[PDB]
Amino acid sequence: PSKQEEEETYSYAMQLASAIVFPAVLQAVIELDVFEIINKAGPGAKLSASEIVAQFPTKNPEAAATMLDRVLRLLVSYNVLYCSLVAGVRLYSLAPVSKYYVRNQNGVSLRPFMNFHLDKALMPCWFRLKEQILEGGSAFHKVHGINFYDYLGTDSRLNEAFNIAMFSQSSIVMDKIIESYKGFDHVNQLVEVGGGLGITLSMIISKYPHIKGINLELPHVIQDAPSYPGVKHVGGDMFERIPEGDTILMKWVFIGFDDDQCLRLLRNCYNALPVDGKVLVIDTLLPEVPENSSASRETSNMEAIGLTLVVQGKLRTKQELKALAIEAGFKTINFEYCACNLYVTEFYK
Amino acid sequence: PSKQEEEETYSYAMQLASAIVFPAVLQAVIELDVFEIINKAGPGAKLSASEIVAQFPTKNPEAAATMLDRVLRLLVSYNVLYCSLVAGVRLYSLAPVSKYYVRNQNGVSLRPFMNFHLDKALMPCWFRLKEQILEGGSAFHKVHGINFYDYLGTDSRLNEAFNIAMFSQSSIVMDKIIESYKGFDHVNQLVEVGGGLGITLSMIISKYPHIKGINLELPHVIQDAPSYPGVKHVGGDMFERIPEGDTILMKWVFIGFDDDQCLRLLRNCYNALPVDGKVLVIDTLLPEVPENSSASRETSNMEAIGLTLVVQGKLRTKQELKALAIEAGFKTINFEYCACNLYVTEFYK
Ligand SMILES: C[S@@+](CC[C@H](N)C(=O)[O-])C[C@H]1O[C@@H](n2cnc3c(N)ncnc32)[C@H](O)[C@@H]1O
Ligand SMILES: C[S@@+](CC[C@H](N)C(=O)[O-])C[C@H]1O[C@@H](n2cnc3c(N)ncnc32)[C@H](O)[C@@H]1O
Ligand SMILES: COc1cc2c(cc1O)[C@H](Cc1ccc(O)cc1)NCC2
Ligand SMILES: COc1cc2c(cc1O)[C@H](Cc1ccc(O)cc1)NCC2
Repeated sequence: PSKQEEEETYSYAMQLASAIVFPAVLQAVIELDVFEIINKAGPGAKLSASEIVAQFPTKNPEAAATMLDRVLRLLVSYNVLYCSLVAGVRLYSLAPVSKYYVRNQNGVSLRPFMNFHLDKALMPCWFRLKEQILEGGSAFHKVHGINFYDYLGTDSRLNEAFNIAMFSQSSIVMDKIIESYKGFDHVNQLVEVGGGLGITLSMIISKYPHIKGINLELPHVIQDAPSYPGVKHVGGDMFERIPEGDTILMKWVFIGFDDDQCLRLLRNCYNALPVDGKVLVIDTLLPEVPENSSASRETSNMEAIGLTLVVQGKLRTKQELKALAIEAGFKTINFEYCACNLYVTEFYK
Repeated sequence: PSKQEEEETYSYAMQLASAIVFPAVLQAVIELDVFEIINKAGPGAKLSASEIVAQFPTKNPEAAATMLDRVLRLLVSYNVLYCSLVAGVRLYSLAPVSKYYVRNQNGVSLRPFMNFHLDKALMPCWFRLKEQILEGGSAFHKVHGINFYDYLGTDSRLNEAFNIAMFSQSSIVMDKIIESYKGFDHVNQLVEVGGGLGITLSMIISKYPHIKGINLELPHVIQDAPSYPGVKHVGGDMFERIPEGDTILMKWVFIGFDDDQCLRLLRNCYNALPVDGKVLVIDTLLPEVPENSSASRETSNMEAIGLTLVVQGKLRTKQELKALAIEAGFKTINFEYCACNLYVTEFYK
């Protein structure tokens, strides 16, 4: 239908045939510090490819500038950069989505998050999904012979790379969640299970300094975590024991586990909480239907990552989460959307 | 910047951090024959993930259908498939773009074209663009110590993969080009340089049976080329000599060469043509501005594949092609948009 629409469909089909190049181009530009260079130049700066290349460690800036101008035009057509023309020369500025890959005040961005999925330890795993669907099991396990968190405890390089990737995504999002979710008035001893390096707790204690915090984590994660104020790092296993407190918190944890792991975990929360304790679960809820939206696209990608790394896991619906709580001991359950495609799921005991 | 805009920007930024999973997923689904399976069922058919897995060699259809429903939800988010909910069951149908990856009457689709970009010899090349922007040169040459087309004369597996990739793409578009471009009246002897396996000449000769056709091409390409009536496969080199004809044809050839190579090539064309000869160059022109369109994303994807495989090449504007015509001796130049993001540039002698 329609010649305009039929041409758009042909081009999208061609776009899909070579969509492997977009991650490769995005990573190369980002890791050439191009977004840092445009950003440092000042608020709303517009820099030519020749200007940007002046700051590269290159012995042939002529070739680099002609090469770079091609991939910067690519990022413009994918809405990552803006373009302005001054005498037939193209001047590029940061578009909204690029600011998530510019280092902020502390030097944090989504860069180590994107670079984790492009790691040499993970790249061959994405492309064994056909074998995984047909033969069951896990792509990550097919490639490495050990499951995901188990493998991390054997490779410090990838453990560290994963940890910075979680750390970076957490810092970027918790500022918007903390501003959305006003539910720490009745928190005094917060316990975060599978909290990574510790930044989620630290940022809650920074806005709510009455809170003391415990970070329950596997020991290979907490090995050299920073010594945040009011944060105690505890090395154990949330399927064995959870330290005692009045509130338990879980971000990007519940989605990694099957129903039987999830119930053993919520019963350990129940036993660690007091008669009025509560559990907080920060996660995306499973959408009832996929759709053509970047939220839906973000969610599906996460689903695909989960399939590849921890097949056991799943994104769950409201009804799936409520029933898991009730069987574990909890009485009340609430769902509060807290921005960034994320909910806070409250299991009141 | 509304809160909806700020939310869409975050979700896009998250989509970009994991954009490597989309090629992996589109490939795994295409190679499980899912687009064939839904297509067999009839125009507009909506199948459940369990119906689809009925035709897999899986040995565990239940795990297969769980896993497959996650990746099919992904393709619905990226507008490759449709999803309809019936009695709480998700039924998937083919969206217009997926039709390009369903084998047609002759068994051709963009499947081997996409699969070429995911080849084990091309994959390490895409993710070296930072190293090649800094040091100049070709990522392909850096990975495979020979330039692109010369390596093809050394790797019979990759030669076939590539030749089929070009065969598939030209079959798709050549029907629409011929339908839009009536500039083949008058032509008697058509010489096509870099014609590949020859399906594009064959197709022209099928609607214009009067035309005789020469397919000047590298020996390792025409070695096992098909035999089309009215098409003579000539092993050679367009930079040494182009056989005489009243019309010369180039598709996806010119963009692979720097300005000096194009002048030598156009000189050879000028000397092979009669007083009223003409050269036809089928190629995407360089757009003056990148835009947010699948057209411009397709164009940019190609510019980046160019950087990775043959750095010296370039897409060119009308003024740049005009200047190369004049320098080579041609009298008139014309530009006619055909279809499929392609132009015919006519060099008139
Ligand atoms: C994907 S991460 C989430 C990290 C952090 N919550 C965030 O959102 O950035 C899941 C974390 O849970 C931790 N984890 C997994 N199993 C665990 C267990 N049995 N006991 C303690 N921690 C565990 C992992 O080490 C990992 O860092
Ligand atoms: C990308 S392809 C285009 C194939 C075909 N025109 C199409 O569009 O499907 C470029 C072709 O030009 C051929 N080629 C490259 N250099 C050549 C030369 N010096 N003489 C003849 N053919 C050449 C290559 O073998 C390759 O098949
Ligand atoms: C979006 O990027 C990641 C997100 C997460 C992880 C890894 C990533 O690369 C790991 C494994 C996992 C991923 C997805 C899923 O559905 C379940 C578990 N844990 C939690 C979320
Ligand atoms: C879209 O996919 C391909 C298109 C083409 C080729 C390889 C691909 O993978 C080869 C190398 C090349 C690619 C791009 C470019 O700008 C110049 C040369 N020749 C012509 C067109």
